[PDB]
Amino acid sequence: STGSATTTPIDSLDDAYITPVQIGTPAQTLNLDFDTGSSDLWVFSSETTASEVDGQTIYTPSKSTTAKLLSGATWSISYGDGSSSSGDVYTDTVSVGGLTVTGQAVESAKKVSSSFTEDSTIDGLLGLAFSTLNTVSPTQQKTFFDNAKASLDSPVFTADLGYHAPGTYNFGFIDTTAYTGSITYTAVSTKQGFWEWTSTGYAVGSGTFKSTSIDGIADTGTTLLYLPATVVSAYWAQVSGAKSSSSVGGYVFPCSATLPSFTFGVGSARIVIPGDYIDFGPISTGSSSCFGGIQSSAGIGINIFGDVALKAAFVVFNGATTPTLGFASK
Ligand SMILES: NC(=O)c1cc2ccccc2[nH]1
Repeated sequence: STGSATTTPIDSLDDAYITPVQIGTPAQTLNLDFDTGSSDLWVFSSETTASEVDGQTIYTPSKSTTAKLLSGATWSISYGDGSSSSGDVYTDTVSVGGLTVTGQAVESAKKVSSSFTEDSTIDGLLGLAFSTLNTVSPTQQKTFFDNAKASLDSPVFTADLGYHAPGTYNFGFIDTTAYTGSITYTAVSTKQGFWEWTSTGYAVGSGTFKSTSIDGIADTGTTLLYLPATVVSAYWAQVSGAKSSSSVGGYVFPCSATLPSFTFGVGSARIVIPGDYIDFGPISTGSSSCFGGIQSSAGIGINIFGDVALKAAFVVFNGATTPTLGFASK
């Protein structure tokens, strides 16, 4: 089997991407944030504290003839941005772009933190990291990809995120029309539960490439690119007037600037992020200070190849017995 679904930016900045997902019988369609940096599929629901729902579409398990309470199971997750959610668990039928999993753990939120409530466009998350990070207790649950894998034509999914435009998540096949050149594959460590790999270096604009190992994670659920402070300083030094602001929480730059590109290495191959992809707009409405899309990872403990980096590439998440990651230009 295969599946193919369009993913759409939630706003004009590409802060996140939503993909329609069918849950239950008859189908209830929710728009989920596919997150290769976590491993829980959770949704706003009829059980969510009413004051914490503000415009989201909810899953109502009592209206699904295939929903079953997973007795005794609870979940609770806290994300790197400080947001969180928790609740109980049902199993139900879940379909993405024509690909159907029966018996998928659907984690129903009883509580969500303010940032989820305040984002009316995201009805939940669909985790695509390794199932060892799933938070369901006392019996850990598998991701949608792990449950589908045996049925797929090939044990892979691909992320093709758009810049200010829709893109695609495919499951079970590699669309050879969706990228240019060849796909360069690179080793993955699953030891932390993430799609963790080592970039071979970077360049700023037309500058020379610096060969240096940068260990980080491919994370569709993080907006920006988070890299070591040395690398980030070298980038922003090429932008007149750019500075790190503790009050804002990162590097800012004059909105009048033209940003240089940023290149990262994948083996001997190179992925070029155009400068415009690094502009996240005014820090507050009407400001002439703009927020940068490349930020330091120094306070995080890990480097994160988020959407800023991933949307410059066609990315293969290869879930073979020995997982790997593939990157192609597009
Ligand atoms: N137990 C947790 O709060 C938790 C698990 C996890 C996995 C990926 C990303 C964030 C996460 N938070």
